Amino acid sequence: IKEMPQPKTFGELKNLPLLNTDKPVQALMKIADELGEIFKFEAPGRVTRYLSSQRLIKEACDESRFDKNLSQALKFVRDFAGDGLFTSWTHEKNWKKAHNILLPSFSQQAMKGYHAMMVDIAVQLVQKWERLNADEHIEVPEDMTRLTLDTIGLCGFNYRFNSFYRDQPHPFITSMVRALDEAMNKLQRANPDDPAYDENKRQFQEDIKVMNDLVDKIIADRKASGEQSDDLLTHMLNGKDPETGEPLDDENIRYQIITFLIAGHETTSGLLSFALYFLVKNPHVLQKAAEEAARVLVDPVPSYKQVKQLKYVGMVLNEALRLWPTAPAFSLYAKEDTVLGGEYPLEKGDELMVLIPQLHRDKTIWGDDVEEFRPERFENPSAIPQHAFKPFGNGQRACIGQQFALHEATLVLGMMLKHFDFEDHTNYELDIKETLTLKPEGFVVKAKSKKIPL
Amino acid sequence: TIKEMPQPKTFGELKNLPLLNTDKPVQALMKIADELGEIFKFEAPGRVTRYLSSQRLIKEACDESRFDKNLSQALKFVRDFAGDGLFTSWTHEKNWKKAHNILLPSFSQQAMKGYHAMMVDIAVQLVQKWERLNADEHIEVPEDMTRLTLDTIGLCGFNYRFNSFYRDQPHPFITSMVRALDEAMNKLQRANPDDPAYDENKRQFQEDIKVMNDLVDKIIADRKASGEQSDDLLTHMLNGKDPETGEPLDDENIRYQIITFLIAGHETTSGLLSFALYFLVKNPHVLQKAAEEAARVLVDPVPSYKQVKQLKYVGMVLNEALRLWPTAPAFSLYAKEDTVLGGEYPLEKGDELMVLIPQLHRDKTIWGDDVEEFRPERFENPSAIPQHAFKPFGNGQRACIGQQFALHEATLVLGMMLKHFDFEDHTNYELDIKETLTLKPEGFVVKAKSKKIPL
Ligand SMILES: CCCCCCCCCCCC(=O)N[C@H]1CCOC1=O
Ligand SMILES: CCCCCCCCCCCC(=O)N[C@H]1CCOC1=O
Repeated sequence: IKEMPQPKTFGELKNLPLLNTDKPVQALMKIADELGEIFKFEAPGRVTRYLSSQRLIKEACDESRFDKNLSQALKFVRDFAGDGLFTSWTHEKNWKKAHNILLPSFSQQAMKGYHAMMVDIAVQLVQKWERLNADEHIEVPEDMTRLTLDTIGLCGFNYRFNSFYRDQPHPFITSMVRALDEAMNKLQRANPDDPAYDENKRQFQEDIKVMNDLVDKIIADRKASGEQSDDLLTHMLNGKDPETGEPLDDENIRYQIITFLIAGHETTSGLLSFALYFLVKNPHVLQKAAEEAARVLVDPVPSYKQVKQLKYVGMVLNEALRLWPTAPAFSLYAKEDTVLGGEYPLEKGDELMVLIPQLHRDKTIWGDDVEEFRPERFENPSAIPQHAFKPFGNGQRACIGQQFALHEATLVLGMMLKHFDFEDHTNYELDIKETLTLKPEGFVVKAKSKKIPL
Repeated sequence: TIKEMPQPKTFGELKNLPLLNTDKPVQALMKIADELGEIFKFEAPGRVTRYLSSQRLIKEACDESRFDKNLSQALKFVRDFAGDGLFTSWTHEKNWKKAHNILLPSFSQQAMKGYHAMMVDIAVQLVQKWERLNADEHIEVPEDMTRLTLDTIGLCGFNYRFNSFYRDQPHPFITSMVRALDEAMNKLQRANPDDPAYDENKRQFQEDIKVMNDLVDKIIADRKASGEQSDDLLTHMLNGKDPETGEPLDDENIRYQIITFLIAGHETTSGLLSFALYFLVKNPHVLQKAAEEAARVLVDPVPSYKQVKQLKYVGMVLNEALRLWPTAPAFSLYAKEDTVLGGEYPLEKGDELMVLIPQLHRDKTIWGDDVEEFRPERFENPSAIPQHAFKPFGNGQRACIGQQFALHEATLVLGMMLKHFDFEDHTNYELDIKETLTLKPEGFVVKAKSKKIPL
């Protein structure tokens, strides 16, 4: 039985001021490097234990001993995401109901149905970049957000955000991003009631109204038209939980649409932005990926089967998720009194945080070269030990969108690498913006067309 | 027989100048023409011009033995950034005939076949934009038509993509161009242009000119350095030799031609397409006849050059839209010698005339009492039209060089719109005409219902 280390304290505020930074996850990664596989993090009224080793995280991922916790971050996100899939407790009736109704919409098989709509948005991205003039550059995260938001809008709800027809952000996306940012900002407030935050709270309620108004209109419009689109909204309006036999109520459907739009856009746009970052910084890897895209994507429009043949592109995406998993932590609570790793006694209800980027740098799993971008680590996926690679979380509370995201990102990155050569014309210095999700900020490139027609 | 011509209301020392203190000066001059008739004197401090509205007088003004193109006060202000380009040059300037001879073959059928592919590129972007609207959404007609015609001339002019359909706010170059045009038209009403109140306007104007020159001169220098040959006007202008002088255009004149063409595409063809769609949704029998022609002729996903030339009724629709709202609403002439207009109005050498095209096109002695009705069938027998009765492209050797270009673009685009969509005047839109250099509907919105025909 060992005492776990704890980072520097600030008297009565304990560790809370360590979160007073626009990059809290990167701060916690540096703390993990200094303190090791486990450390105590205390704020007034809460304790959590940050885990960084596969040795301890494999135990935390035992669903008989630990269940998903709503971290302080998710409790704040629940103010707009309600009891949607992401911000519901496993024991809430609406978690299992929504999970059972929506799971078949998100299988590898279901991806065949979404494919044509993913291509629609991917072709818009390629056409945008083909139409740039000499000496113009690409704003990578901005264009990846346009792509991932439009893809989930169209595939999920048959709704066109038409993000590529706008050079200033969609009003809905302004509110979504600011709502997420307010959730992260609430984490570091020593005094949440300080009048300095009154404007932030008024803006938060305005942003919630913007999101609700659009979503509730989409639900009402679909109900009024009677249209069957075989999209997520169709499945949610018509679907019945096999267990309870109940449908979702209109309120829960609204929270699911908000949840899908936010998670769908934020995480996947981060992945594509990090993937392109690593490719232009590792030109040997860019060349391997570009050769595969050129050899496999022989048709103007990729087919579903051709996307499944982009093996190296898939390894590139997994290696980007290893280094910068875009939803970089998940929280667990102990179901009963238990001992973690034969050394750390826990009481029923005790919180754990899995620090995914640190897990993914565990030298006992990956070897000494853990900072290197080497997609070949994933060439034999079976070689990866249990619970060593967790970019989609764990068990029944794992990402429902995993197949969706990886199909979209593989298709899009394949088309990008088929159609363009890329130049890191600014020698971009990685700047990772945190809004609970991670994405490169200020990342620009030049694309030179290979002049291959669509 | 010699008559004194009427004159609208005066403002003491300012004479008629305050009549132009409006954002709708052409519409103001049309109402003056309705009241005073075929000719009126318009005086400002230090200038006089005579506004003509009847075919009887305009047919005389179009006599090239007696009258030549004049730079109206408007064109003199535009010449600060359009220089001695084709539009703002005098007929007798060496660079007018030289540029005219070099550029005429850039509007040959062979050149038009090359421009067609680039027009289709932009037209498909417009159709895709409208196909991608959600059910609750409307089209901003003049906004989308301007996006289309600017992008078309940018691609056809110098192989440059404004990417107007990727933007809510204009390209920085277009912000400067539009503000430069606005400054030119605003200078028309200024009693004292030297008032220090206008120092800011003048500073902004010089900044806007630098923005336009810097972009255009860079594109010309880049093209010369690369040696790349495209299907664009810039290639024709870098390679062309005037058969008369044997000289090519110099890089400065090429820049003025590019600015001239970009202003033309942004301003004129977008107006025509917006007015044409206005008249179609207000006249559903005409919309149906045009849509039946589009459906019969445009049988391929991408229209061909030859298919567009078969859209005869769509062409009549565009001519009838130009009759009622000619988007370039005036041209100016000066007397080459002392002469008498219409056997009644003595003119001295140098005297200025303004042709008020929208009034000409409402001459009931030519068109009949149904003159306000939208009837494309008026253009079934064009030989019936008296001399100089229909002048939307101006007159003689100074007539629009882009006439074929603009009518091909507008026919292609209107044809594709009518093939792909049904239109609804969902607001019962009341025509409101915004004036810049040109006339365009303002606030015109419609809903499109897709006929779901693939591209
Ligand atoms: C509507 C669904 C929400 C979609 C995005 C949610 C991503 C949540 C990841 C939360 C990770 C997380 O808890 N981060 C905390 C830990 C302390 O500092 C932080 O920032
Ligand atoms: C370089 C310009 C290219 C194409 C522009 C064509 C439009 C030119 C028309 C100029 C009309 C014009 O001179 N209008 C005056 C008449 C009195 O008040 C006005 O507004």
